[PDB]
Amino acid sequence: MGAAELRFCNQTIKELMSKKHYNYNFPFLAPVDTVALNIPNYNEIVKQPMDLGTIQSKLANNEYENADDFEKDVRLVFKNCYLFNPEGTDVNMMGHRLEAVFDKKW
Ligand SMILES: Cc1ccc(Nc2c(-c3ccc(O)cc3)nc3c(C)cccn23)cc1
Repeated sequence: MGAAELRFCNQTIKELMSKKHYNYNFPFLAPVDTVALNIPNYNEIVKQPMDLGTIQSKLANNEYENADDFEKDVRLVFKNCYLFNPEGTDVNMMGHRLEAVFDKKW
């Protein structure tokens, strides 16, 4: 990825993970802990799990060849959120509001 595009992806993922947005990013900072959350059906429902911490790692390890691949993974976090968490639930609302932060920056 180009240098300026890489810098912008890094700024974007750090913005999404920052404590400034803790109230709506905390469920998405690390892979879903299906044992701690008692959700064995998460792996049966969500076939391509993704989280912000994994995206940050993939970025640092040169696994996004352009910004579009980076965006696809960010969108996947929210797609999985809306699939597993029904509309109206607390985590679903957090996904909507964090994706709005991404839309504004991106
Ligand atoms: C029985 C049940 C129902 C809903 C949830 N949602 C949920 C998720 C979650 C995040 C992303 C995702 O793609 C799927 C689930 N993260 C949490 C956390 C950190 C605390 C409490 C609930 N949480 C957990 C258990």
